[PDB]
Amino acid sequence: TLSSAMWFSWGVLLNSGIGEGAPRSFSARILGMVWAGFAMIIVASYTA
Amino acid sequence: SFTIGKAIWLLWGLVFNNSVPVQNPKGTTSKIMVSVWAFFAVIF
Repeated sequence: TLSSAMWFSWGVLLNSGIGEGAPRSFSARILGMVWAGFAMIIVASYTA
Repeated sequence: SFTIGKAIWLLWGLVFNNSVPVQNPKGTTSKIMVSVWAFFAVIF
């Protein structure tokens, strides 16, 4: 599932919809959650 | 099942704060291209 885990970052940073694969293990989900966080806190700041 | 009209719908929705469900492509090259288009839309 390496390809899906590679697509996930690009599909969560570029606001796209390409690729439908989500983390399954709980121990790796929480990290991915804050990943989404980082997304906003960069792009919005850029616009500002 | 990917026509030449069901792609303008996806790209228009994507350029316009993607909210409506559409049908994504399947080829890798099309994936990278729609990703580039997403970058364009966010910058614009």
